[PDB]
Amino acid sequence: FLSLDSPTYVLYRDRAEWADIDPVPQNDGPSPVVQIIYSEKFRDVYDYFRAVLQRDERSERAFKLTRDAIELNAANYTVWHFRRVLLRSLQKDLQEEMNYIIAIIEEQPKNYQVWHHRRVLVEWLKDPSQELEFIADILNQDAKNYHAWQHRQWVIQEFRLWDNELQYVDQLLKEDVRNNSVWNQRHFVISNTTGYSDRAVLEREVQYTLEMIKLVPHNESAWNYLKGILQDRGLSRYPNLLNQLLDLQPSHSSPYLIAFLVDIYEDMLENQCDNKEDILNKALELCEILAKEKDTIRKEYWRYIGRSLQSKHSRESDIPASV
Amino acid sequence: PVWSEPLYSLRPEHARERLQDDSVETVTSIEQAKVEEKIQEVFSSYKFNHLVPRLVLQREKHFHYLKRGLRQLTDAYECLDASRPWLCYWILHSLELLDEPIPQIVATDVCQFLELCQSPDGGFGGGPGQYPHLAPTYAAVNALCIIGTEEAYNVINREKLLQYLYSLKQPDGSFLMHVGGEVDVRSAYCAASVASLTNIITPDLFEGTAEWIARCQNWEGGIGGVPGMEAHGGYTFCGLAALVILKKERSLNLKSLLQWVTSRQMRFEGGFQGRCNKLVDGCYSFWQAGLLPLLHRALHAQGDPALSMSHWMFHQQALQEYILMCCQCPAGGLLDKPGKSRDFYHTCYCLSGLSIAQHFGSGAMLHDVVMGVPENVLQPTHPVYNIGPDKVIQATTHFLQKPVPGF
Ligand SMILES: Cn1cncc1CN(CCN(CC1CCN(C(=O)OC(C)(C)C)CC1)S(=O)(=O)c1ccccc1-c1cccc(CCC(=O)O)c1)c1ccc(C#N)cc1
Ligand SMILES: CC(C)=CCC/C(C)=C/CC/C(C)=C/COP(=O)(O)OP(=O)(O)O
Ligand SMILES: [Zn+2]
Repeated sequence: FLSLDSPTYVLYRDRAEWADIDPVPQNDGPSPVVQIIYSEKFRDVYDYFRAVLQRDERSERAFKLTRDAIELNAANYTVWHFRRVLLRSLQKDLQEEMNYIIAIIEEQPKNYQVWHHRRVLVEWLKDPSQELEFIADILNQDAKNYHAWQHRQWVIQEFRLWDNELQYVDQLLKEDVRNNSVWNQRHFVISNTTGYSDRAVLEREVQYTLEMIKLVPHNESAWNYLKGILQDRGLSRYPNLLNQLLDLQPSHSSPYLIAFLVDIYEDMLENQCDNKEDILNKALELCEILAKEKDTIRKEYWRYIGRSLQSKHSRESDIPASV
Repeated sequence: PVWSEPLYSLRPEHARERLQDDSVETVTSIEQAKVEEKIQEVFSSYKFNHLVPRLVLQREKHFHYLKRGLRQLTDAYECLDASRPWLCYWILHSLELLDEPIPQIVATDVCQFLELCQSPDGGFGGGPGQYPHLAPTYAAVNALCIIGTEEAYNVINREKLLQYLYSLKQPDGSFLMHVGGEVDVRSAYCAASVASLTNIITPDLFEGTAEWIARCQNWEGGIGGVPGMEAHGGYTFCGLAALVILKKERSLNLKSLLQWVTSRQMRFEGGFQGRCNKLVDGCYSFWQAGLLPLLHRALHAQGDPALSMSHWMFHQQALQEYILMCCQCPAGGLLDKPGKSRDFYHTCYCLSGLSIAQHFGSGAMLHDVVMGVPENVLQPTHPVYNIGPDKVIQATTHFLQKPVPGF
């Protein structure tokens, strides 16, 4: 019916079909705080919303009114709750409501309520068949939209729609290899399908990541993913990694490479490697280079790491005070 | 020396911190470059205008903006009509940081307004007649604790609050944000915060909750909104802070978390991003930098011998420079980044972040770093609740006088 932004929109207090209802003014008290000076349109819609909520009027007109209240303030979770009561109580067609939610999400994609509403609808319908394509359209406009990724994970997990997602991830990593949300989705997909314990998968992922690093050596996401997939087993578990990183030093260096080196050394020292002290001093040198020159924004962290390594891995570390 | 620049962001070496995009352009790098260029203009304005930089927190301007907002807001705030207790909290907390007293007339009006927001069955809603929700519940409790009078404390219906919390508790240890609502790590924080402040924590209220939060820590080291999701400063703050309240921080890999948050400070801008490869934003001056005091305490509780005894593990100076130079609106109020408009949310969290960056404290040890004029110094804030530590102690003491509902 009458769209909120229609040139011929009329206030509810001017609508004949609402004449029987007394609007309910907001109860702000005798001397209000944080009082919002609402526009006429806003206050008019919400005075009538208060009236139907108070009466618990479950009517077609109340249902239509919730659409306007939502458009005025899509964060009003009370309105969303009442709208869902009305959907069930009036037995509204839920695919029509899906059409509605897809339109509101397109216009207000960063709001929590709209995505929760869509989830409820999908649950009610037990139909995920529009979801991946819908989300992909939202992500085509904002490839890092957090709610969109969250809804995507929920849909994939709950309905077991794993088959095409790695392919989707690869497409987005091509568009922007710096998109951290996409590296996260890569991990989400692999974690839940093959796992990373499969040696051929892990090997494939590491080769892929190293290749991306070579293309874009200052892209922090690829670096965090390489570390993320290797670190639970322990970086020192992978003896070739160190030498291969050192080989990128010359013409692919970054504070990220240097920092990764320190992480490798730290784990080596943790698992009592050969040449304890040689490794320590290499690590301590890098910590100072990072703190003083290459990553000074993190000087306090790098000095803390240096002190930490010294404190527990120096030759004097286990030596009694009397010695 | 005379050639020496005391401001970190204005040193000649600082220019080497500009983005290196490896000649590979994507939307991410294009967007980051735009921000850096805008910020460089701010940093350079003194030199181009031939003035000596003076970093001044515009207290009087911020106070006027706040004092007015506490009473009345324009329709720019319609989108926050279901979040009015947040507005109370953001403004009162900003005023508290600026050491501006709360008139008793104001205090009582706030009390009465929040009473109107409180549901008959427990918790607070976004406004009078609205259903309760953990987010405005958290804000309302913080706001009343900032006021900290007998009247304020008495507003909170503790029995119903506890009943409300139980009604949201899920079998897997998580909490709904509200009835019929969504689950994410914010709810664990909101519930833990209000439950600990008001002494209503029962033996089983948070059963399974620490373990649920730990499942939200991901491969990055930070914490996502739900298990599987990308790490984000806001959710990471909620997760860690909630675990601190529950005394379960060790449920997390603290070392990968420490590495992740320190990496979120931007080498050029000085401020923090909310997640990897996104843009700096002044509100993360709290959500991200606020993690460092929490990590310090947790690590210290484990007897970590290598901890500094005078600084947090982030660049305190660079963060102050970002906030003071880039995040202040000349007319009063603070903001996300240059080009953005002021609002009460950023006013709260930019100042909260400034306070954190100014004040180090670990047991007996205390050390302040105040960039710019000494009048810049703010009151301290508690890194768990983000209200003054004095207000935290006073509230907990008062509510500990009462029995946990049900006994
Ligand atoms: C662009 N931006 C940069 N910093 C803040 C923002 C926008 N945020 C909302 C911030 N929160 C988190 C995200 C930020 C980015 N997204 C966003 O920009 O969405 C729109 C605002 C365009 C719809 C998504 C939201 S937040 O409101 O979720 C939030 C942040 C910090 C503390 C609390 C909250 C919050 C608290 C209680 C309830 C909600 C309810 C919304 C809901 O859960 O349904 C949100 C905001 C919030 C309040 C004010 C004010 N005053 C100014 C800005
Ligand atoms: C207590 C409480 C309610 C805490 C919540 C704190 C908080 C900041 C949560 C943020 C959640 C979120 C959806 C971020 C994405 O916004 P975005 O992607 O548009 O912004 P970004 O680019 O900086 O991630
Ligand atoms: Zn912000």
